[PDB]
Amino acid sequence: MEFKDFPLKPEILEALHGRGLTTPTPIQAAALPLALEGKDLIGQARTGTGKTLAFALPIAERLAPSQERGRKPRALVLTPTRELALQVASELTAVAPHLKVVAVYGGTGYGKQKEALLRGADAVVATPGRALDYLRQGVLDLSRVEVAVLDEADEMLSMGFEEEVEALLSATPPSRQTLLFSATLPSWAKRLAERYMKNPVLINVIK
Amino acid sequence: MEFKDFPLKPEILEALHGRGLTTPTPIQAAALPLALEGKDLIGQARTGTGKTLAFALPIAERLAPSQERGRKPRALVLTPTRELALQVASELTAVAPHLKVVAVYGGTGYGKQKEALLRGADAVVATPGRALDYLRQGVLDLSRVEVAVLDEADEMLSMGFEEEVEALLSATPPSRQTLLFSATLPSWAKRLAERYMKNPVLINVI
Ligand SMILES: Nc1ncnc2c1ncn2[C@@H]1O[C@H](COP(=O)(O)O)[C@@H](O)[C@H]1O
Ligand SMILES: Nc1ncnc2c1ncn2[C@@H]1O[C@H](COP(=O)(O)O)[C@@H](O)[C@H]1O
Ligand SMILES: [Ca+2]
Ligand SMILES: [Ca+2]
Ligand SMILES: [Ca+2]
Ligand SMILES: [Ca+2]
Ligand SMILES: [Ca+2]
Repeated sequence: MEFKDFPLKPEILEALHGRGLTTPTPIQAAALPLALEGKDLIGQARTGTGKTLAFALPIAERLAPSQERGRKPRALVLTPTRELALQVASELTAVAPHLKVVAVYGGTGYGKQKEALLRGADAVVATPGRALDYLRQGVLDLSRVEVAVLDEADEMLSMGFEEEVEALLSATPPSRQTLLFSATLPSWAKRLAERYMKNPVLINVIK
Repeated sequence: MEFKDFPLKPEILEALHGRGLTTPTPIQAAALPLALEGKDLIGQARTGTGKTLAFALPIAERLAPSQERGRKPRALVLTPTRELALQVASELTAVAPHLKVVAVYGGTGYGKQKEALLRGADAVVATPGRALDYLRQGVLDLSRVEVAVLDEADEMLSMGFEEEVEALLSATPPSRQTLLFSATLPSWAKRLAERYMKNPVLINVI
């Protein structure tokens, strides 16, 4: 099946086509039918298998646009590094053109990021230390999050962000949809499924 | 998503609708895009999940009819018991009435089944012991199999069919699509996935 065969808004498909993307990768073709229906899932696949779109397209499809100034984000994506936060934000901006995506990460001051969050955001893509910093400061508001994504959960474990991640997830509404992506599925990932997800289906691309 | 969103022929859709079926179950929803494109999958699931239509629909869609006398089967489904073979064959006929489906199982005479295989078959749903007997005899020729399904692999393991199942898969062409259903993915199932499947996607709903 091609992207056009999936229940995706015309504007999203147009963006996909423009970016040279027509046919889902295996993780995408298996995950989208469930993720687009609002279901929780765990995606286990080598990096470069197309994991980002498997959660970006659900975020894009689920969220309607909003022009309301200072609005709080309706999606949160956590990633272990600044490099990945920038990459994921780029991709999500590109397939959710109707959404404002704000990236937050270390290696710079607070001022520009706070200014962005104050203006309003529909999705935030963040490293967990910086996100928790802003949560504590009152500038990142997670009370309206409808979709939470943990991207590379095993790297977030290996960089030591367990408490930050759990703290962030705990500040989101339990009504949310949660997607967890992790190449390996260590003990921590399993704890997260139990404690933060709703009967998620596991999709694992082997080889 | 609805069944009509998937690349299924209108007669198939009409039949599902006739039975009140419009909305795929989780395992069907996740499996069908890949299964209908000929890709290998492992479904971690038991009865109650809708796993049967997850492999029956791709068979029904893939295989055109043929009236060729003596023709060899193009789909093989292995199951642990007579009971399940009868159930699966029934469901395969329900969605693919254009295909000759032959159930092969123990606890009965050879004659009927051997006759049917010699006359020609499009799909065979078999228990592994009797299937291997027919393979040995040349009665069951697997050289044209396009889809191989291992239904309830844990039960096949628990009954002692590991050797028969491996040998039957070893006799099909590696170009085939293989779909494996195993509730617990024991070590044997992992062995099968490595030896007999190609980059399988695992879908666990239980
Ligand atoms: N459906 C697709 N077709 C072709 N390339 C894709 C598709 N989805 C993702 N990619 C690319 O796969 C690469 C790795 O993706 P990821 O696993 O998200 O890092 C990137 O170059 C993506 O643009
Ligand atoms: N999409 C569906 N909607 C409703 N019932 C279904 C669907 N798929 C399978 N079933 C039924 O679910 C029961 C268990 O299926 P199975 O898990 O294949 O043994 C059987 O009665 C099926 O016919
Ligand atoms: Ca950080
Ligand atoms: Ca920490
Ligand atoms: Ca369509
Ligand atoms: Ca037998
Ligand atoms: Ca044996």
